[PDB]
This record gives sequence, C-alpha cells and structure tokens, in this order.
Amino acid sequence: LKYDFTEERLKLFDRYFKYWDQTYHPNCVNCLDDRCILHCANFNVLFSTVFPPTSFGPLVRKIFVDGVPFVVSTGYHFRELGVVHNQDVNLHSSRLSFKELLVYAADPAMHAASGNLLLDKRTTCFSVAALTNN
Amino acid sequence: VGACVLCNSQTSLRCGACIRRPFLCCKCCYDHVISTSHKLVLSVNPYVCNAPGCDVTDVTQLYLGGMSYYCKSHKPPISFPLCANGQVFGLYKNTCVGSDNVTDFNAIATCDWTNAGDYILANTCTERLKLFAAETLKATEETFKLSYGIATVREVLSDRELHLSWEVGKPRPPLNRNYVFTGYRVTKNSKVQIGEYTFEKGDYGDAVVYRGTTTYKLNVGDYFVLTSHTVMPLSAPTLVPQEHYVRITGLYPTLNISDEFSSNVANYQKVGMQKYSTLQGPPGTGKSHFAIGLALYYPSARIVYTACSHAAVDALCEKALKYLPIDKCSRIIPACFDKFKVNSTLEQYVFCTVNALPETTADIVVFDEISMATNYDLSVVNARLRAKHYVYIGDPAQLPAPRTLLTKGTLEPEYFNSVCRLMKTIGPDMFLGTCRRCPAEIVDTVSALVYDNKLKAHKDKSAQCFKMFYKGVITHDVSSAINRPQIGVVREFLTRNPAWRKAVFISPYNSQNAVASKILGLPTQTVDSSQGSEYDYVIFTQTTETAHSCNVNRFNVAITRAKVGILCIMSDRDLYDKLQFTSLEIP
Amino acid sequence: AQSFLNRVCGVSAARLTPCGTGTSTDVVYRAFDIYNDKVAGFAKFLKTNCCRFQEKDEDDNLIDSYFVVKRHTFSNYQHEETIYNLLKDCPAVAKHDFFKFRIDGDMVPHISRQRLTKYTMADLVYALRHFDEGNCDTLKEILVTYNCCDDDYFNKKDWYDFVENPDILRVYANLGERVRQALLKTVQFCDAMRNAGIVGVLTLDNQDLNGNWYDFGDFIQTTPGSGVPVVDSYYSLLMPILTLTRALTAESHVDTDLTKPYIKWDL
Ligand SMILES: [Zn+2]
Ligand SMILES: [Zn+2]
Ligand SMILES: [Zn+2]
Ligand SMILES: [Zn+2]
Repeated sequence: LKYDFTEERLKLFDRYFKYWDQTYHPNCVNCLDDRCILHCANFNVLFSTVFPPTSFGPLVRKIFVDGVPFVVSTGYHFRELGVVHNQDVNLHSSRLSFKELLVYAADPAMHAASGNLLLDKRTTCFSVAALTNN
Repeated sequence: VGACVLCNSQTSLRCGACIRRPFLCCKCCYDHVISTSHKLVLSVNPYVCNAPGCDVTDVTQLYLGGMSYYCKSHKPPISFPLCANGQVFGLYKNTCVGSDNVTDFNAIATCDWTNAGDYILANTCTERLKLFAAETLKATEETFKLSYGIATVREVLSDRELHLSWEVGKPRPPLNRNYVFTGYRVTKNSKVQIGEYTFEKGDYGDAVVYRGTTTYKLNVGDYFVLTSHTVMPLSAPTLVPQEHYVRITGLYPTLNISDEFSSNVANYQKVGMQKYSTLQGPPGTGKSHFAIGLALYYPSARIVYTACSHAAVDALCEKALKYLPIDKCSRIIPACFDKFKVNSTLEQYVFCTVNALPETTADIVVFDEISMATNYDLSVVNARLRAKHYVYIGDPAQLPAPRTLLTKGTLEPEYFNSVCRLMKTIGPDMFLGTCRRCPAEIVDTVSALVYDNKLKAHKDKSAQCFKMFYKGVITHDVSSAINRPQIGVVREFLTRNPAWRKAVFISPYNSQNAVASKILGLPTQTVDSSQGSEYDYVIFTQTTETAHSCNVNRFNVAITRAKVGILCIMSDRDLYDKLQFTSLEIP
Repeated sequence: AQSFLNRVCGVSAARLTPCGTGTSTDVVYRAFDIYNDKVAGFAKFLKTNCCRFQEKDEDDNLIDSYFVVKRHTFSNYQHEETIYNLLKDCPAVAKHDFFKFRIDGDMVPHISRQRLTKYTMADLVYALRHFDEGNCDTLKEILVTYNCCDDDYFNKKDWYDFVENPDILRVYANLGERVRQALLKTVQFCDAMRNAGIVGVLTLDNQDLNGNWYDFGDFIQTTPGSGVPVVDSYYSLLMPILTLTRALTAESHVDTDLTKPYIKWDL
C-alpha cells in the first residue's frame, strides 16, 4: 500500500548528489517555474527506476453517494512528477449532475475494480485486468 | 411533449400560471389563456419576451420577432403573434381539436378550495379533470402547511409527556388527531431524523401525549418539525372498471367454511365473480373478521391488507395473530406493528399502508376506511396495485377525511370520494350481517338513524346507556375546548356511580378531554380517532352542539364503540329526542 | 424452569449452572457510567435484571464464561434485533441471540449474550482510579484470574505500595496486552459503525475484558457509510491506565510480537 517514497528520494539524492547546488523538490507541484520543473523531473526520472512498478498510476478512494459505495480516483503518482492530489473532492453527495457522471464514467477505476485478475504471458508489458470472460 | 389534459391531443405546452404544469394543446391552451388570468405558458422555450431588460410574459402581447419572443416595444420590423387564431403557434398546430370542458378546468385552476362547491366540483368533474384537481388540491394543501413552529422538545416527563415547546412568534400547532411531526436529533455537527410522531393534547396544562413509530427512546433537544412532502403526477383513475364474471376467475373455492366467518362466507363468493366488491361496513362489526375469513376462505389467493394509516392495520395484525399463520404474512413498514416480514411484495398475506407499498399486482386486495380515503389516494392505490379483485371496506356513515382547507359548507358522505359516491348510488355489494360489537341499545338507534334499520339488534337492551339532558354553558380559546359546567356536571354524575371511573372520556376536541383528565382523570379519546378503540363503559360529553360535533355519522361512529354502556352528555335535542336511550337528569 | 435453561443454552455445549435462581434476576454491584438528563456521573451501582449462568468446563470446573440473559420490553427486543442484524460481521461483537420465553402466560422477550467476562472494563478502570487498601477484592480477583500473580502474593504487606516493593510494577506489566487488544477491537468496532451508518456513544461498561461489545439499546440509524461514533469519554477515562500497565511495550519488538527481538534502530 505504500505510495509516497519521498523520503527515499531525498535519501538517494543526498547520498549521491550531495554538492549539487540547486533546490530539488521531489514533488514537482512545488516548483517555481518550468525551468525548475525540468530540473526536478530529470532527477525524478533517474530515481524512480528503483521503486516497485505496482505503486504508480491513479489513486483511488471509496466514497459514498446517497448510501452507495463508489470507487473513484483522487490523484496520480507519476514516474517523474511525483504525487498530485485533486483539490476539490466530494466524499458524500445525494445525486449527480451530468458532468460528474461523465468524469466518473471516463475513469478507469470502476472498470478496473469490477474486472477480474489477468496475467498475460504473450507480451512483457504490465497487465492490469480484463473486462469480459474471453 | 404529451397529450393535453383537456383534449388528449399531443401537445408540448404547459400553463405557467398553473402550479401543476398541465399539458395543453394550442386550441385548448388558447382557451385556458383567454378564460382566466393564465397569461403564462411554458413550452420548449418560456413564452417571455427575451429582450434586454424586458418583462412582458403574456402570450397575447408576445410576437414572434425573428428567433425571439418579442413584444411591440422590442419587436423587429417583422413580427408574428403567437396567441392568435384561437390556437397559439407551437407543436402540431394543425391537430389541436379543442375541448368542451374548459370552464370547469378554469375554475379548478383558480378555486382556492375553501367553499364546499370546490370539493363538489372536485368529486363531480370528469376522470382526468378530477385527477388533476386532486393533484392541485394536494399541492396547495401541502404548501399551505409550511408556516408553523418547530417543536423543540424540553422537559421530557416520563415516556408520554415530553411537554414540548415552541419557537415564540410562529407556531400554530394543531396537536389534535393525526398531525404528523418528525423529530431531529443533532449529533456533534450533523443532524438526522428520528421518526414521525402524532402528538396529542394530554393531561393538565402542558403534559402533551405523543405516539408514533421509531420504537426508540426520546431525549431533550430532539426538536420536532411538521412534516411536508412533494406531489407526484397521478396516472390511474379513481376506480378500475367493474365487470361481473360468471365464475371465480383465478381463484378456487374453499374446502371448509368457518363458523364465525360463515355469515361472511355468504359474501365470499360474489367477491370472486366481480372485479371489486363494495361494502357498507358497519362500524367495527367484524370487518377485520370479514378480512381474515376471506383469507381463510381463499388460502391460495395472494391478499394485500392495505389502509390509510398503520393504526388501521393494527387491528388487521391483531386478527392475523388471531387466525392468520405468521409464515405467509408480510407487514410492510417504511423507515408500528412489524410481526411479519417488512417490505416484501412476495407474500400470500400483505399488510401495508398507502404511503409505503410499491407497485405490485395480486389476486385480491382489501382497503379499509374508504371514508377516510381521498380520490387522490384512491387513484394512487390503482396506480400501484392491479389485483384481480378489489374490495373497499368502509361506510361513509362513519367519518369524513379532515379537509382542513374545507371552510365553507360541508361535504356529503357520498362526496367524500368516488368509492363513497357509489356507496349511495350503487350502494354496497356485500354487507356485514351480524353485529360483532354493539348491543340492541346502540344498534337500534343507529340503524333507525342513518343505517336504514339494516343493522340487526345483536345483544339485549343495555339500559345502562344513559342519555343526559343539558342546555349548555361553554367557553373556548385559541384552539382548546373547555366546558367547566359540563366538567362539574360529569364529576357530579360520575360520583353517583363509582363504577363509571373506568369509562373513558370522549371529547370532540381533545383539549376538552385534557381538562377532563385534569379534573375527571379519565383517559382521552378523539371522536375522529375512535375506530378500532372500543370499551364496554364510555362517557362522552358533546362539548358543543355544532355540526362538527352533532352530525349523525360522527356520533354514530362515536357511539358504536360502546360495548355495554355509554354516558352521552349532549347539549342538543335533535339527537336527544331521536335517541331512545335511558334519559337522565342534569347533575 | 429447566426448559428455560435449555432454551437459553442454545447450541454451544451444555455446561451451565444457574448462578441466579431459575427465573430470578440475580443482583450484582458493578461500576457504571451513565449520563441521562436526570442523572450524570461515573460511580458504582446495583445491576438487577441479569440472570447470570456461569458456564463450566469438563470435569465440572468453573471458567470465565457467563451466559448473561436479560428481559425487557418488546420494542427494545425488535430494535436491538434489527441493529445486531446490521452489525453481525465485525469480530468485535459478542455473539447475541433473540427469543421469547413463556415463564407463565406471558410472551416476555429475552436477549442472550454468550461467552462473556465476569467483569467489564469499567470495573477495572474504577478499581485503579479509586484504589483503597481496605476494599480491594475486585482487583485481587482480576489479578489472580488472568495468572498475573499467585494469591500468596497478597500476604507480603505493602504489595500495593510503589515505593516499597517496586515489584508491583512487574505485576502490572502482565495486563498491557489485554488493553492493547481492547483498543484494537474498539477501533474495528468504530469502523464498523461508521460503515453501516450508526450514531451513538460508547462506554467502558459495555465492553468485556476481551474486547467484545454489546448493549446496542440507544443506537439510531442514518444513511449507511455516514455513521459517526463518539469516543471522547471512553478514551479520556481509560487514558491514565495505559502508562500504568505499560500497554505499548510490544510496539518496540520486531513485528509487534512478544516472542521476537527488538527493532534495531539506527544510531
Ligand atoms: Zn523544483
Ligand atoms: Zn393553467
Ligand atoms: Zn387540447
Ligand atoms: Zn420586449
């Protein structure tokens, strides 16, 4: 369940790049400009080749609307931008509008969760799941 | 988009002045616009001059100036009048046939439902006109009951008398009868309802009695708010068409005739050869016996015991535990009695109310206190159940519905609703022969009074049912009835025979019963909330002789609850001279 | 009479001996926390309506397993049965049972709680927060029950003193794990109520000495997944015990396992 890894990023960067005289934000959301964005994303690209692969992608969180369980997505954990959290997230609600319906239907969260486990031996890429039974 | 409520012709327009937004075709929409102040019409686009800063909304003054509704001030050089040619321009402008029943629709769309004539029209119009009138009346009644106080619960005394409170300059609480109030308890920062409760006047000055569902305890600070709901567009008519079959279609006869229900068995066959059976059920004369005997009479038929209030289903559950096996029984209660499976349409015997049962279809469904019902709910039930047979238990000679908006005039027992309207024209189909409650004393008088002598004198002449002669010294206040001379008179009379300290005190207004219980000590009984509840000894004082306490059916249902003796103290002579009871003097 | 005992003893063995008297509710003196408009406080009280049946074991020896059965009104019966039906999944709930017996021509309801503990948490809290060497039978019983110490330990005087005989600390050591388990089960139970939409409060007197819960009388319902517990009184009252008994000593071991080495921290 671990999905943060910020401290290990700081450990590695201090252990190998101690005297690099520039501020390095492990999470690019705190940078000041695009120059800083590139400078930090470069290191992020280097480090995140160590951490396990299953801990990258969207971040889900079960919420309840009119007493119904839902699985949505509230953020992403990029391989080079770090961790981004959505700002306006509604935990409890009664009824949904059109836009919310659209953004929930577009999300891969429910399709992935309702599906079945899949192991694919043809390719070498990282599978996630299937949707039908064939 | 749909058929107009006055022409059944496919239209797209609704009157903006009407709250219920009725579909109206171009011809009939034009007629309704010109026949009343209904200058507001709603369509695909609201018929308003969409000019910068304009406010004109009438279709007559509006002109189709380009791609925009326009008046004359904001019109472009080219314009076109919408409200023209007796049919406003719109969808299907050719096939708008027009209507004949227009003025009744206009009066329905404009009456305040205060005079008795408004309800006469509501019960005497056409089918869909009656449906829409009931819809509008329901909406107006619901939106009227939103100007009262919040019953903040303070100083809870025991488990009966919360003693309540009010928010100073606002409350007008009619704590009498079935006035539903829901309770809210605030936890931390959130708040949540508890359940609906009826509330009642109760002993002394503020010991108000409550009663309702949600079998929890109560706490201080659980403020109560008068409940309100929202109206849903009715679909079904008041009653399904009646057809008499040549055989029991879909059912099979009984293999054994029970003795107690044998008198009802003589009526358990014709329920099977016709679509619905109308019953002039005498007050409390084993109507529940009839229902359970029909259940035992058709054990293979799926039966729904439905009613207006759950207290009416209380006697149904009582007779069910008397005879009905618990296994094939459901007791649907929303979020009263729950000794069966709750909210389960798949059952042989189904117990529920008009407000909780969803859409279903059975073989036979029973519905009680049809006098208490309204044509609105009489159509709601049709829009929910399509049973092979129906039956409407209830006699309009018992009690009316509390049409609080009805101020001018009185509504006739037939005019209570449609099923009670045929209660006098086609009358009943079956009848409860044996009187299961009352002796000859009450039965003879009530049968000669209004039941046309069709109620057989069951037991012997009681001779303890005293009728008391009194003239009247009565005083009133904001909403409470008080009769201090009558309270003293009944105190003196009760002391003559100590055996009457068990006779419950009945009052037209439960605050008169409250002052009684403060002085007499006897419990309270509403003349309205009296069906089902019955006692061998009862004492009732008319308090007032007005039509709301002296009409024949009211005192019929009040007096049909006396099993052995009744102490009826009346200030009138229309019933006194009519009554053949034992006459007593004035203490 | 005996058929009542047989009905109460539902399916789990038959090793019951009536500590009460047939249908008579045995009275006991127990600590309680209660706050309802008329009264408010945390002190000892007399419990009345509790027919206690201590389940024994093979060879007729007694053991800490008390099939408490309680009678009350009918509305409470349905209310508790519904609520227990909602929450009958979390391992933090003691096994319940519902039936209606006929002692006489009376359909009186019954509620059965099985495999409980002789003392609740509130008894343990009140035993230490109100110590008095003149009357400390309850604490001695609790200590000897769970093999904290031999009964002979109560002969050497000043065993209850801290300054003299500091070994008393090493006796209070063997109670921390029970408190830690109780805390874990409390968290599980709170999660369950917030999952199913329950609103109410909790007190130490309702939890046994193994963490199981009961007494759902004053719980109301909401939309599921929005239930909010209240625990301030619980934690605040229980708080001073934690350091005194040294609850969290397991947290320093390798994997919160008492049979495992110490977590080797970096210098
Ligand atoms: Zn940066
Ligand atoms: Zn209109
Ligand atoms: Zn029309
Ligand atoms: Zn204009």
